[PDB]
Amino acid sequence: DLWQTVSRKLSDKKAHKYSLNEIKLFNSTIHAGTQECKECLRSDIDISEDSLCKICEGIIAISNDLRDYSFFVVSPEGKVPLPRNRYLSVENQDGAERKIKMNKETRIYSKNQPFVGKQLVTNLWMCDYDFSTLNPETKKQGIASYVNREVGIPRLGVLRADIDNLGTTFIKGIPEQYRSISRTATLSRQLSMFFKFELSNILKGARISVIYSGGDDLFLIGAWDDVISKALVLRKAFTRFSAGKLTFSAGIGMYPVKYPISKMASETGVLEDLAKRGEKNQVALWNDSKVFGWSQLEEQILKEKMIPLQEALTNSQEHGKSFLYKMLELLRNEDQINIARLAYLLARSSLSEELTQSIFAWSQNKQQKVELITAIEYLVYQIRE
Amino acid sequence: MYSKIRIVGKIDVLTGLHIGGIGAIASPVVRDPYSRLPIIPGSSIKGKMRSLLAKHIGDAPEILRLFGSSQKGAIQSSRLQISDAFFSKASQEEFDKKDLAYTETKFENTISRLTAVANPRQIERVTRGASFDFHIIYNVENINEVMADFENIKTAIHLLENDYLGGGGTRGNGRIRFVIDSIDTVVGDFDSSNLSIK
Amino acid sequence: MYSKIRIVGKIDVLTGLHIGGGGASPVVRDPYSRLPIIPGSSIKGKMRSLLAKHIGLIPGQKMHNQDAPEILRLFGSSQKGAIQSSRLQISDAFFSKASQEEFDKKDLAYTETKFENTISRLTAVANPRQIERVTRGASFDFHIIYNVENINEVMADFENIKTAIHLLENDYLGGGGTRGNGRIRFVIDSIDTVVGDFDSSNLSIK
Amino acid sequence: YSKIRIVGKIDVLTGLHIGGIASPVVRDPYSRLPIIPGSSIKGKMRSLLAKHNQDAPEILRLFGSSQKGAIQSSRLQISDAFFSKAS
Amino acid sequence: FARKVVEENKRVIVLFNGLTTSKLRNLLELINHVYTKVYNSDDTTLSEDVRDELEYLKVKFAYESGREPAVRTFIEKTYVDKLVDVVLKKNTKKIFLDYCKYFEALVAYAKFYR
Amino acid sequence: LVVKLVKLTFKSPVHFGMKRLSDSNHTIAADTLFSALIIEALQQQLELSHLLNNLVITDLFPYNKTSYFLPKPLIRIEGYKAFKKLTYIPVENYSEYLRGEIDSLEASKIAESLNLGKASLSTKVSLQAVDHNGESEPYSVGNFTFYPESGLYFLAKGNADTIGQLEILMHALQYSGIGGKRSAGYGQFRCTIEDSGKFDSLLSQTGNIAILLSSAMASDEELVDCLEDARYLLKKRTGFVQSKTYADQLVKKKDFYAFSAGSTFYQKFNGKIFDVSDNGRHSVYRYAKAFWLEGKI
RNA sequence: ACGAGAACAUGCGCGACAUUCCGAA
Ligand SMILES: [Mn+2]
Ligand SMILES: [Mn+2]
Repeated sequence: DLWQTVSRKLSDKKAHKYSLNEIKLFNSTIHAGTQECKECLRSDIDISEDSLCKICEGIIAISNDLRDYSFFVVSPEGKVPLPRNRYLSVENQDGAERKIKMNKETRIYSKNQPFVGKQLVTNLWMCDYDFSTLNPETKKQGIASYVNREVGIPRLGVLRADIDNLGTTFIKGIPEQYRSISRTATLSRQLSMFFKFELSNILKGARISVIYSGGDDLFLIGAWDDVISKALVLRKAFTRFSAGKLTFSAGIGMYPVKYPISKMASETGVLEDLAKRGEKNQVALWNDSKVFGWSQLEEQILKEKMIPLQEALTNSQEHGKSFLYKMLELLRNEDQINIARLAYLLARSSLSEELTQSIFAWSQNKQQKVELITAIEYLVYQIRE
Repeated sequence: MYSKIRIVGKIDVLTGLHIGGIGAIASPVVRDPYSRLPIIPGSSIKGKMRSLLAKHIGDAPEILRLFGSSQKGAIQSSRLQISDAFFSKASQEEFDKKDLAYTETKFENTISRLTAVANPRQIERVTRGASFDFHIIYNVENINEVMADFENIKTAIHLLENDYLGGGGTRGNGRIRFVIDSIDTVVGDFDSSNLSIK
Repeated sequence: MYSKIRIVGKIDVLTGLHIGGGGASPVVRDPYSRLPIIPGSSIKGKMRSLLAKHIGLIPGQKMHNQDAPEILRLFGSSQKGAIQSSRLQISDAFFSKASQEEFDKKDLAYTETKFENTISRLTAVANPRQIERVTRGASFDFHIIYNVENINEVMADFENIKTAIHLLENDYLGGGGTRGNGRIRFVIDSIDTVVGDFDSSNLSIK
Repeated sequence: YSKIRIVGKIDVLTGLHIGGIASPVVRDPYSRLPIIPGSSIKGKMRSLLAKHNQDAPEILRLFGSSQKGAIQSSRLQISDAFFSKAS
Repeated sequence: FARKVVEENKRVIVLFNGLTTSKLRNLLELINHVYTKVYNSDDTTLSEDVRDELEYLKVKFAYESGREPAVRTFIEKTYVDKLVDVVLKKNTKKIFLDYCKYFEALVAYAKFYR
Repeated sequence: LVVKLVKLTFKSPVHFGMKRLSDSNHTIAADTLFSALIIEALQQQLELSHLLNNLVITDLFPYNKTSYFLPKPLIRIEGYKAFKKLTYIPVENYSEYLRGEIDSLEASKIAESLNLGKASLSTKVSLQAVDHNGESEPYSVGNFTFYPESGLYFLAKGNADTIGQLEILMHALQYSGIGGKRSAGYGQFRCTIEDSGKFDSLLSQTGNIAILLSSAMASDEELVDCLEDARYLLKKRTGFVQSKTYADQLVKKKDFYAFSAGSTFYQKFNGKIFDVSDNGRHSVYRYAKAFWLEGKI
């Protein structure tokens, strides 16, 4: 009840966010901007050349430094503004040490660092995984380098995970006899340390950039297949970490490069909302029609259906991409005739006989044909010259 | 006072129309998100008519006042509001009989100059029998420029009938033919009995 | 003033015409009427390929955009910056109604399954094969549009179209071709500048 | 690039059969007359020339090659020999 | 029903006592030639020319039955001979197209089970 | 005053942008519709006095078959994420929601029972540079396609002549289209103006709390007495001026912060047609009058 | 005076290269 009342007071504070003077000064604007930043689209703040607001110009300057360095020093002089008339900059160990020596009341944060000698650094657990920074050639184009593929569709994938009923887990999950400030604080720390620190190890070797992990949610942009594969790896590891008792749902999107960033996050947020409907332990893959379970996508869609198709078509001289498209057309309609045409297509498809019977069986039963369609679509994207 | 003229009719497909963008399709056409029916975007009709009218005239004031402008000093509201041409109900019923799909996959290739090998391609096209209900609104900002503008609309539509809509219509696709069901002034006192297209 | 020279006529298939397509090897058919069709890409590709060879091929041509300037002007170019519109637009040639009624008499099927085979040099055994062909009595309503971007270059271009049509008349349009298929003969019903004031009366491609 | 067109008449001396009665001879559907497919001619001359896909380089350029990495267009385009109107 | 008859007469692969697509190519070439005739005409009822030609299809069905025993067993078990009767009885395009879909589904499942 | 319900059924997808062309919103605030009416009135050579002085419209709200959706009241709920994600509550369930009687399951069901359309993102090209030795610019336009029985509605308060003028303006606005790409095929609609029966019952009730229905904003005098114990949501109403007369080049309006629809106030305030122009050739009007729907909490 | 207003998902591209309905009577 104490935590519910604190959040209840917080929600009341959020409703009446502003006061009389703050609201009036919001509507007391003297000069229209007549010029806006490309990213922040803010006209009230002073915009310099390159058509960038002062905040976002600092944000871009923080980039190309976040990848290289691991010390975030809050100091009187820096790139992006911070409260108490301070600014935030990302510097190396020598640069941060300079800054703290120059002027006192300067804080320095170290990212994912093991404990070191006596210093005024504060350890911040932050997920900074970025596959592009590993290769200097791909470091120039951070996330757009995952679009570059020898084979496969160039589209990026956006993963938005979110733990189901985490608030209900803290309030109702812990029984009365085991609820305390210390027991709850441990649960907050284990969940925090999984997202902030363990996510980097889970997505190791994958073309994935971690925009955020932070406590309960997740945002990753990378190769479309790497995002899907590491979504299943992360789901399995999350089940091990939580030992059951906690499921998370995720939306996965397929968006090209130059797709709007706001639309990439919004449409995947919509997908996660779809996966949040029902028993909440679901993944919404690509379209809103493919809201599968985590076991269903990992096992039924991919291993049970997509892998047999990929192996069979690789064995032939050409990797399909013409039987697969014709299969999709015959699977999109509900006609009795299209089933017969699918039977003829499989017979002439020149693959193994027991696989054609399996594909025909899959198309027969609803909730099993949609798995077959997603298996075909995943395979089609896997092979796009 | 201000008048608006509603030109409504049919865009009969004369050859498979592909305006690029349900599942995975090789070069799919643009479709209505809800009904999943192939559509002809109004921006595609507007752009192709503007492109053909720009070539015919020669940006020119005639094109700018007809398709809109945003240049400094001369901001002209677009008189032509060409709505999305949606797949007609008549062609849906007509295609339901014959169980004919609304769109067809056209298979081609590209025989290389260096190696003489054929690299196949697929572009989805709207089938020939398709018909799209087009709905154009012409805003009569000038009662003196309406006759000259409707002459330009007829010229741009005549060029569009001899050309292709979106897609690789130089290789056959996109050919269309307009039919005008009616030209009625929905708003204002302006009369369009004399006005006509084609 | 934009002008466009429309060339409309017939493509008489002197031999069986087999342009492959989707579903032993079915010819490409117009889905609306299920009649065999000649895609405009087949015509444009064959005319461009024959004309580019006739003009001359730049050695080591890795792309179609490295054709002769006469070819790029007529059939379109895609080089970055130097994008060239295509003066000639070739449409799909549908199975003409005149030939369709002619095939309705004698109850022809619009197509024939030609039975070929391959005799292996080693085993000396025949491997049969069936390929569909549009019957030699057929004819397709072909429709072409020529954009006029330079009046001065129209005569040169219509000479190039004359060469391209002449080359295509001797060669095939699709299929085996060197094995007999694909022979066609162009019939020019009329030439008329439907839009534009250009004088196409003194114009001919065959 | 030049094209040289060989038009002629092939007069058949014996009973000619190309069967595509155990095997009716192939016929052009439009006229229902017998026809010598151009592939029958081209295959026969190519086989006899080879005797007299892996063939001699002279034959490969004459009748076409489809070898991987080196494709040669057929310098010979034998067309269907239709029934003579005069005959 | 098309999947049932192919299942029942599928033997170990010997289908319809030895029926292949080469045995049926004479019949189906006529059937899809008739299909294009009905497809083109926009009539709710079968044309008189189509009806007489469909009668010739019935004759060719018996001719192929006498020639190839495998095709004969294929026709009787299917009742495709009887289906060509009812389409002429109803004399409608819609019934005929359902018959062509039935024959197409027949050879489709026949190839699927081979 | 008389309250007429205007139902907008949309023929084509509509592009309602928040800050970007890629955005695809399903609704427009009252400031967006009112600016559409002022643009329509000036085109049709009508007088602006009725719109500016007597018309009180509300936000365009979702509506589907056998249901009319009202904005979620920003009341304290005495499973809380169900109401957090909830946006629109049907009118038949609106009286219940204020009193309570709505579980987290019921609110989640209500949100999923909104069959208002489906958003998408069409990608287009700009071949203007292609002719001038350049490259095509692929730009995205986010559009919303309403379901066959769905659309947007809004109620209008005014005199007989104010409503009669709005009947003329809505008829002319059917063909101008509301939205952001209306000259490129996005925004066509047909609207029917009918006297509201159920809504007159909802507006007739008088509870202790007042609920906004339009994006409103109190003047300085009214903000003194209305903000006490208020639960609201300040929305940054921004954009560019859409006019050939305002300036030679398109310029942004002054930022205006207005309360979102559904904000609950214990003191009613009459808004104002605020001016968000900056030394332009004409005054740009941003509608912020308040359409109040009282309720019992 | 509708985060508006202008903007063609567009340009290049052969379903093509080799293939005896043939051996036996
Ligand atoms: Mn959570
Ligand atoms: Mn969360």
